[PDB]
Amino acid sequence: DILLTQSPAILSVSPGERVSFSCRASQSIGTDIHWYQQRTNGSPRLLIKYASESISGIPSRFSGSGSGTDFTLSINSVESEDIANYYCQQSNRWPFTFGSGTKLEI
Amino acid sequence: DILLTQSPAILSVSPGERVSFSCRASQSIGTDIHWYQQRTNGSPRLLIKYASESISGIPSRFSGSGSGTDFTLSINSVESEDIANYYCQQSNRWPFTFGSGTKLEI
Amino acid sequence: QVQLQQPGAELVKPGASVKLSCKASGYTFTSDWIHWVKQRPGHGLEWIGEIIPSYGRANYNEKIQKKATLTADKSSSTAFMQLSSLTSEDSAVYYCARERGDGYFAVWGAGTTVTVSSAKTTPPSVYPLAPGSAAQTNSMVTLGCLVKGYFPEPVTVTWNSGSLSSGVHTFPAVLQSDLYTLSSSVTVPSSSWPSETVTCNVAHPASSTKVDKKIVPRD
Amino acid sequence: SALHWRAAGAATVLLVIVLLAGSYLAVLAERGAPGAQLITYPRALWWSVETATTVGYGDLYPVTLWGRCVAVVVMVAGITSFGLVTAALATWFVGREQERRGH
Amino acid sequence: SALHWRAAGAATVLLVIVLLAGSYLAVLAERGAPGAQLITYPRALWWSVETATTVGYGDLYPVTLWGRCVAVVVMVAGITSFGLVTAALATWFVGREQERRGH
Ligand SMILES: CCCCCCCCCCCC(=O)OC[C@H](CO)OC(=O)CCCCCCCC
Ligand SMILES: CCCCCCCCCCCC(=O)OC[C@H](CO)OC(=O)CCCCCCCC
Ligand SMILES: CCCCCCCCCO
Ligand SMILES: CCCCCCCCCO
Ligand SMILES: [K+]
Ligand SMILES: [K+]
Ligand SMILES: [K+]
Ligand SMILES: [K+]
Ligand SMILES: [K+]
Repeated sequence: DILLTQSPAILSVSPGERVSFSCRASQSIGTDIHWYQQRTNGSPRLLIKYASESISGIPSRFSGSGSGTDFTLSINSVESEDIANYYCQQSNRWPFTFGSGTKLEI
Repeated sequence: DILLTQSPAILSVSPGERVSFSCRASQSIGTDIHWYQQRTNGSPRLLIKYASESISGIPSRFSGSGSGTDFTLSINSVESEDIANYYCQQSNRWPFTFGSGTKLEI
Repeated sequence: QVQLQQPGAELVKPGASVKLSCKASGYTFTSDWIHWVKQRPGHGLEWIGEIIPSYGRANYNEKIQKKATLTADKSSSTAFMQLSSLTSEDSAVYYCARERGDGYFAVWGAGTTVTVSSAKTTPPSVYPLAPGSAAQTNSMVTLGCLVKGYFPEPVTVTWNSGSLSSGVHTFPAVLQSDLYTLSSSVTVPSSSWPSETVTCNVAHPASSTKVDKKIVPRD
Repeated sequence: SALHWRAAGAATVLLVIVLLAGSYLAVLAERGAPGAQLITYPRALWWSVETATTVGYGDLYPVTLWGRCVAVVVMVAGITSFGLVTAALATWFVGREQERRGH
Repeated sequence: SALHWRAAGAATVLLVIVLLAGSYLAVLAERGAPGAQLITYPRALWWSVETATTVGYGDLYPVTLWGRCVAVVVMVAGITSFGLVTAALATWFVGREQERRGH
């Protein structure tokens, strides 16, 4: 089973600054990583698919990069609405697994 | 030759609690890992085959999981009869090898 | 429209079992898989299992104790998860999600909050929170509603049937003596109240109740 | 049209059906097996093609009994289908040579 | 029935025998070689099939001299057997075209 490590667990940034979330896979998974945003009391929401593919409806502010074992979710110019927990998830091997999540603080 | 690491060597748990034994392989061996139970003065007894497959006659209490290099043998609600030494064994590459064993203490 | 509909909550007595449902709408394909994910309060997402409606095959997370059994009804486009012999460890929000067979969860349900307790269901008492006659106001005024004595979680609080969103704060519930209590805050221009009405709507899924409480100035 | 051409066309249609069915069945057979990679439809379709042509890069392959059975069906269908095209070409060539010889 | 059809059937039976024998012999040849993976019968049978069809994913393969010799026999048997099916199909097509031409 693939272990997804998201560290650090909390990211503190100032308004308008660029932030990057990290997700490291225990083994090479190509670009089979997806990112979700979950705000307080809300359900997860897909942000990026297959490491870098945009999702319609998501602010251009969000982007993703990486392949193999190292992945990054980046937010250009963070704002209040971005405050939430962010999780990565892999679909390269069965079973699908989730990272432990990173909280964005402003 | 594949090295199977079983750590810790001794696991202390309270009655009825869930316990998990670890077996880490030096290289990826898919799901070719098998678990054996050996009570004091007894011969080994097969508990789980191919990482998660049940063996007829073994209490549903026992289950296995994992693939690649990390494997786990779990006992749901431990009881006295479970006190024994537990060993993992791989059959992915020649020669077959055994882990060093983990003792269950209550 | 909502693609996956799940009941808001389920109260279950320890040892007993419950069947969660997830009604799906929108486009449906033979390659669709319905997944179930568990999330304990304050913790991460844990994959429980999946089922492919077009065939009825289900797979489960091998790392955890199997508490669920998945089934699906093609005619009603509904997926089900039977959780049995539950304990407090099983108390959590359970989400259903849809995967088009390509690896990611395009859409999620709102989740069903499952609480495993012996306590009894209790609808909440909603009281208004208006300033005292000695309270001075600025360009804004703060009102609210107290929701206490309910069980189990959760309750959804909205203002003016949801039309009033900005300036709203709903605090996390506090548990005491087998009953929850929370308050919600709303701030509007002082010149707009009470000329323009302000009412809080409180929904308690577990008791199938939803009540309104208009916020008017004190006598 | 002649039999060999009809058979070739039919073989092509049948192969396409097997590739699509094989891809669906492969995912069905492989999900649930820890470590399996043939678990999403787009890449399973790609796997079915490189298997039917017998290319087998090794980027994807089945690890379960039923997935492997599905694989054998895909292999045989591809091999037989392409072989049938060869047989049809030979028939076409043989006929043309007979004519060219005035036989 | 005609020769080509009898030969095809026979080839199929012989191939099945070679796959089974090859699987048994492969395990026999490979156990004893440090690092070898073609060492249990179920996966050795799977290996024999992906070798006979010449797919060769690379998930399994022989590392010893005798295992490789067994492998070559399996390869040749598969290639020749499927090739024979192609030859039988061509014969069937040729015969049908001759008739269709009233020759
Ligand atoms: C001596 C001659 C060879 C005999 C081989 C044994 C009989 C074949 C299968 C037994 C299945 C089982 O109980 O095991 C399935 C296995 C479970 O761990 O996983 C597997 O995935 C092994 C699959 C082998 C696929 C073969 C495909 C052939 C078209
Ligand atoms: C110049 C032309 C090529 C000549 C090659 C040498 C002759 C062939 C084999 C010698 C065996 C030996 O003493 O070595 C076996 C080796 C031992 O380490 O292991 C091996 O597994 C190598 C096996 C090679 C398999 C070839 C199969 C052909 C059907
Ligand atoms: C061609 C083999 C039958 C189709 C696959 C069935 C899989 C059932 C679930 O394991
Ligand atoms: C086809 C080659 C002979 C069969 C394998 C013999 C192995 C003997 C032990 O090494
Ligand atoms: K190959
Ligand atoms: K290869
Ligand atoms: K390879
Ligand atoms: K490789
Ligand atoms: K090949």
